[PDB]
Amino acid sequence: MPRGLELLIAQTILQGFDAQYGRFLEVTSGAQQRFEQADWHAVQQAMKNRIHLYDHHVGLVVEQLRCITNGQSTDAEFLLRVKEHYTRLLPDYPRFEIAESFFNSVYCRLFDHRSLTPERLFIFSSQPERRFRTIPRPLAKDFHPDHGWESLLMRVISDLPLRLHWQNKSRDIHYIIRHLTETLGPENLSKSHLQVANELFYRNKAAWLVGKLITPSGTLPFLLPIHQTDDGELFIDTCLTTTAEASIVFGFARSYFMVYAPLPAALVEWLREILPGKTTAELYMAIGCQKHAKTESYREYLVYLQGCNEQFIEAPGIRGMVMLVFTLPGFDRVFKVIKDKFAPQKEMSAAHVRACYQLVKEHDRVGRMADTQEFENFVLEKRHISPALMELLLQEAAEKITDLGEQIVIRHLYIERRMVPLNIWLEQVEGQQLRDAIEEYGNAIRQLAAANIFPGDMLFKNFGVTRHGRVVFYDYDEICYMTEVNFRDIPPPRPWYSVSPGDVFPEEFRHWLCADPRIGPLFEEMHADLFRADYWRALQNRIREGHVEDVYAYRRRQRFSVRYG
Amino acid sequence: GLELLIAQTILQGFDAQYGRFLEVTSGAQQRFEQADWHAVQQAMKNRIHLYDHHVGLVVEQLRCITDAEFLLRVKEHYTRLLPDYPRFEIAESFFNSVYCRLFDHRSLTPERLFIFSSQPERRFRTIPRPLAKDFHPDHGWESLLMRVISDLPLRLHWQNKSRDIHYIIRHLTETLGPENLSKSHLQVANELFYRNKAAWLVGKLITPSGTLPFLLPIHQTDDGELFIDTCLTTTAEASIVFGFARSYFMVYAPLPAALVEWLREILPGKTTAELYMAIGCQKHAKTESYREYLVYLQGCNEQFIEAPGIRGMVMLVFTLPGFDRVFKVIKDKFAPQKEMSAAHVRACYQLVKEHDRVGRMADTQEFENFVLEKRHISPALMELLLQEAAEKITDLGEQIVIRHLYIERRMVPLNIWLEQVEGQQLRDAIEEYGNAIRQLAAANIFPGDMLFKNFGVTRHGRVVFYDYDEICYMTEVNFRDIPPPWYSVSPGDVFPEEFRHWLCADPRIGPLFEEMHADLFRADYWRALQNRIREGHVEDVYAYRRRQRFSVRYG
Ligand SMILES: Nc1ncnc2c1ncn2[C@@H]1O[C@H](COP(=O)(O)OP(=O)(O)O)[C@@H](O)[C@H]1O
Ligand SMILES: Nc1ncnc2c1ncn2[C@@H]1O[C@H](COP(=O)(O)OP(=O)(O)O)[C@@H](O)[C@H]1O
Ligand SMILES: Nc1ncnc2c1ncn2[C@@H]1O[C@H](COP(=O)(O)O)[C@@H](O)[C@H]1O
Ligand SMILES: Nc1ncnc2c1ncn2[C@@H]1O[C@H](COP(=O)(O)O)[C@@H](O)[C@H]1O
Ligand SMILES: [Mn+2]
Ligand SMILES: [Mn+2]
Ligand SMILES: [Mn+2]
Ligand SMILES: [Mn+2]
Repeated sequence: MPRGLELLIAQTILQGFDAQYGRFLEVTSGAQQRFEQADWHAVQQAMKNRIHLYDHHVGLVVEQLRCITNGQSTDAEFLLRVKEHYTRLLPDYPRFEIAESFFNSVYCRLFDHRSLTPERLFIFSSQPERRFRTIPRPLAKDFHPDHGWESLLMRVISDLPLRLHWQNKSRDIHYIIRHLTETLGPENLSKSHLQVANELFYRNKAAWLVGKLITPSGTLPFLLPIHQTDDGELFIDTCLTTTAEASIVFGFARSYFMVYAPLPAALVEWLREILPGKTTAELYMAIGCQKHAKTESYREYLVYLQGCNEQFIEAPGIRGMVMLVFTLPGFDRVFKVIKDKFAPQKEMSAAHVRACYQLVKEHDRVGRMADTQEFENFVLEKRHISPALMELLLQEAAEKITDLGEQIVIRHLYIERRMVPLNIWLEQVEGQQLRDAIEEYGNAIRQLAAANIFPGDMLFKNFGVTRHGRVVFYDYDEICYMTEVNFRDIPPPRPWYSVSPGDVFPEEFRHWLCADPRIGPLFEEMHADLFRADYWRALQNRIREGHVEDVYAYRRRQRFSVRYG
Repeated sequence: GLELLIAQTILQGFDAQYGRFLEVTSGAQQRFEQADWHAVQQAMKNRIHLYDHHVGLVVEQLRCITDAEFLLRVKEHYTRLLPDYPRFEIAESFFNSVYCRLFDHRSLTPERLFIFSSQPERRFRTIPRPLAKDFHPDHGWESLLMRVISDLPLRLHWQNKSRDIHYIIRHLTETLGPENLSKSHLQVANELFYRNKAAWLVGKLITPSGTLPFLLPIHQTDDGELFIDTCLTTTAEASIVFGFARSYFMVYAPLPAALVEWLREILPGKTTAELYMAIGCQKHAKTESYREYLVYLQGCNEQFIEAPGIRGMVMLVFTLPGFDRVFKVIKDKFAPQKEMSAAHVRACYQLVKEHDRVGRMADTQEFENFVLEKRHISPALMELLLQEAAEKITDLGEQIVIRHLYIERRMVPLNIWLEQVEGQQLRDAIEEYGNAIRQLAAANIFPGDMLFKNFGVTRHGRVVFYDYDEICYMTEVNFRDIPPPWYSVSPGDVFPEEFRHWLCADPRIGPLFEEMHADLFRADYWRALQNRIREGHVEDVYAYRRRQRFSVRYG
C-alpha cells in the first residue's frame, strides 16, 4: 500500500514517543533510591541522562523513517498524509499533547527545522481543551485533621515511602504546627486541611513533599523539603505556605524536578492552583518536560506577538560583545543570538559559546542560572522588527540571517526568561531593596562557586533580577569549572609579571565591585570573603573532595533550625 | 661596573630558572603516586612556561638597571663566568634569550650572543654524580629484576611483582636466547621518566653483541597498584617513546647534558636538540636546533623550496631538500573560504604546544625575525614568499627577514605516502591514520579538517597531525546525523557521515577504512567519546603497539 506506508510511519513515530516517555519515567522512578543512598553524583548524572532522552528517541525514529521510506521521508505531501493519520490516533492517547510535540520534533529533523507551517505539524494543538475528566488514578490524597494536626502530619510523614530513619520526627511535626498556627491562627487552622501530591518532587539533595493547604479564606501552597543529615537521617527543613516562596521553589533558575508523572498534563493542572504565576510552559518545564515546554512556549510567543502592537527592540542594558539580545517591550522573554564577530580582544569560537550554554543547561543551576531554549531557524516578520534592531541584526548577525521576502530566518538563537539587568536595578533601588540586592548578588557568586561554576565575568551587567527580587547569572560564555581555575593572591601590576590562562586574582575584584560608595560598603559588609583567594580555594577543595553543597530555595531565616532553634 | 652586574644578574636568573625547573620536575613522583592526572597536566603547562617567565624578570631587572662594545663586554664577562659552571650550555641559551628580548630578536650575530657555544665540549669528563646504576645477574635475572623493582622509590603496592618479573624474563629470553641472556646486564637510569599516567624506567640492556634500549613503563590500576605494562628493547621502539610527537618527559636532571649524552647510546637517531627536547629542555633545544640548521645549511648545496604536497591555504611551507624540518609561515590573506584570523592560527599552535600531544601532533618551535640569505632561496619560493607573505618579509639587501614562522619536524604528507605504499604497509598506514583520529578525539582534540594531506608519516611509519588551524576541542563540537534528502549549520555542527565522501572516494583506501574505522563515520561514536571526556575520563595511550602489552601477548 501507498497508504500502508503512511500508517506505518505514523505508528512508528507514536511508538517512539511511547518508548521515550516510558524511559523518561524509568529514569525518574530511580530518583528515590539515588536520594535514599545519598548518591549525589548519581543524582546529577541522572538529570543529564534524562535531559538527553527525548532527542535520542527523536533521532532513532528519524533513522527508522530514513531506512523505512527509502526517500519519501522527505516528500512533503507524504508527510502531510502521515500527519493526518497521526492526528487521528490522538483522541484516545493519554499524553496526546506531548505526542504532538514528539511528532513536531521528528518533522523538524527531517526538514532541518525548515518549512514549519500549521498544516504540516502541530504548531498548535489538534485536540480541544476537553481534558478535565476525573483522573483515572488520583494524583493526590486528602488529609483532614479529625484527630488534630499532630497525628495528621504523623500519618503524612508515615505514608512517605522513604526507607531511612528520621532524626526527630515529632520535633519536625511541632515545627510544622508552629508555622501553621502562627500563619492561620488556631481557629482557622483547625478548620483547614491538606491535599498533598502522592509523588515526591526530587532535586539534588532534597525530597520535596508538595501539597495544597486548603483554608477557610482560600487554598495555599504547602511545601515541605525533606533533607538528610550527614549521617543519613531524615528531617523537614521548613514549611512554605506562600505563593511567592512556591514560585521560587519551582523557579526558572532551578533544575527541573524529578517527579514520577504518568499523566503530566494532570499534574500540571493540579499545580496551577499553588503556582498561579506560571505559564503552562513553565509548569511543564518545572516537572522536567523541557521539550514539550518548548512547544508550549512557541505557542505562548505566538499568542503574545499577535495581540501586542509593539516591535522587537534590542533589550535594555549594556550591549553584549558576543551576544545580540532583543525582546518585545511587554514580553517576558529575551532572544539571544551569537554575533558573527566578537570584540577583537576576545579569541573564542561561537561553538565555545554554544558549548557553554549546553554546559549550563545540563548542570545543577542551583537557582542562579536561567534556563535557555535553543531554537534553530526562528522566523520573524520584517514588519515586526524595529528599524533600529533590523540594522543591528544585519550588521552583527548577517551570517545567521536569511531573507524570505516579508520574513527573515535566524539560524540559531536562545530564548531566556527576561529579567532586569542588575546594573540597571542597582540604579533604581535604595536602602533595604538595595541591601537585599547586594546580598543576593554575592550569594549568587558563592552558590555558583560552590557548585563548581566560576562565573568568569562577574560584573553586575551579567546578572538579572527576577520578579521576586532574586539575582540570577546569565552571561555564560566565560563560565569555567571551579576546578579549572588557578586562584592567586598577589594581583599583577596594572608585563614582566607572569600571568597564565586560568589565573584569577579575587583581590582584584574589589576594584570593580566596590567602586561606587553606594555599593562597596554593602559588599564589604556581607561578602568580603569573595575577595580572598583562600575562600575560593576552600570551595575548590571541597569540590575536589567530592562534596556537594546544600542549597536552600528559600530564605535562611525560614529554616526551622534557625527560626526555632 | 654595570657590565659585570649585568652578567651576574643574567647568570643569577638562570640559576633560579633551572632550580625552579627541577622543583616542578621533582614533584612528578608524588603527582603520579596520588594519580592526580590534572596536576600532571598543569605541571607540564607550568614547566613549559617557566623559562620565558624568568627571562622576562631578568629583562625587567636589566631594564631598570638602565653601546655595542658595552654588550660585547657583558658577553665577555658572562663568558668568563662559565668555565666552572656546570650547566653552561643552557646558561648560554638563557643569555641568548635575554639578549633577544632586549633587542626584539634583531641583530643576532655570533659576536653579540652565543649563536654557537663559547666553551669546548665536555663530554670527556667523569660525571660528578653517577646518573645510572649497573645491575649484573649474579643470582640470576629473576632476583635481579626484583632488586631494581624493589629499589624503586615509588610508594605503592604492586598488583603482582613476581608476574611482571616473569613477563620481562619471557621477553628477554625470547629476544636474546637463554645463552646470551646470562652474559648480559642492565644499566638503568636512577631517575624515572614521568609522562601522563606512566612512570618509565629507562635502561640500557648490555649484551655480548652490543647495547640495546631497555624500557619498562610502570602504570597504575584503577584502584592504585603498580604494574609493568611491557618491556621494549628495540631502538625503533625507544625512538617512538621519546618521539617528537609526544609530551616531554619529566625526569629529574641536575646535569641535563650528561643525561643527553647517556641517552645517545639508546636512541642513536635523535639530534641533540631532540634529546634535550625529550627531557623537557625545550628552549635550549631551540638553541641547539638553530645550530643544527646552520650546520646543515653551510654543507648543503641546495636552495630553499616550497615543501612537497598540497599547498596550504593558510600556511606557506618551505624546506631544504635534504633537511629534516619544515618552516611554516602564516599567510597574509587566507583563501576567501576560510574566515579566520592570524591570531586564531597562532592560538591553535599555542593550544597544541601546551596540550598532551598524545603522539599524534608535532611539536613546533616558533621563531621571530628568522633571517635568510636571498641567494639561498629558490626563485619559485621567493615569488611565493612575496606573493603570499609580503607583510611578513623585510628586505635587507643580501638577506630577507621573516617576521614570524614555525619550525616543525618534517614528515611525508600522508596523501603522498598512500600513493607510495601497498599491501601490508598500506594497511598499516590506514590503521595508523584512523588511530591518530581516535587517539586525538579521546584527548579532546577534534582534528577539524581530517583529510590525508593534513597528516604526516614519520620515519617509523607513524601518522601525525600537523594542520592546527581547524582544531577545536571535542567538547565544543555538536555532532549531528544528516537529515535525509541542502541543509545548513549552527555553530559547532559536524556531520561524521560527510567524512565518507572525502575519506572513502578512492577504491584502494575506502574499503580498508570501513574495515578498521567504520565507527568514525557514526555520530554515536564521537558523541560517546565526547561524553567519556566530559565524565572526566582520561584515555590510556600506549607509546607502543597494543600487541606488546604483557596482558595481551601473554594473556
Ligand atoms: N535574561 C535576560 N534578561 C534581560 N536582559 C538580558 C538577559 N540576558 C541578556 N540580557 C541583556 O543582553 C546583554 C548581553 O547579554 P550577555 O548574555 O551578558 O551577552 P555577552 O556575553 O555578549 O555580554 C546584557 O548586557 C543585557 O543587557
Ligand atoms: N610536518 C610537515 N612535513 C611535511 N610537509 C608539511 C608538514 N607540515 C605541512 N606540510 C606541507 O605544507 C602544507 C600545508 O600545511 P598545513 O599545516 O596543512 O597548512 P594549511 O593549514 O594552510 O593547510 C601541507 O599540504 C604539506 O604539503
Ligand atoms: N524554529 C522553530 N519555530 C517554531 N517552533 C519550533 C522551532 N524549532 C522547534 N520548534 C518546536 O519546538 C518543539 C521541539 O522541537 P525540537 O527542539 O526540534 O525537538 C516542537 O514543538 C517544535 O515544533
Ligand atoms: N630569529 C632567530 N634566529 C636565530 N636564533 C634565534 C632566533 N630567535 C631566537 N633564537 C634563539 O633561540 C633560543 C631561545 O630564544 P627565545 O625564543 O628568544 O627564548 C636562543 O638560543 C636564541 O638565540
Ligand atoms: Mn555580558
Ligand atoms: Mn559574555
Ligand atoms: Mn592543510
Ligand atoms: Mn589548515
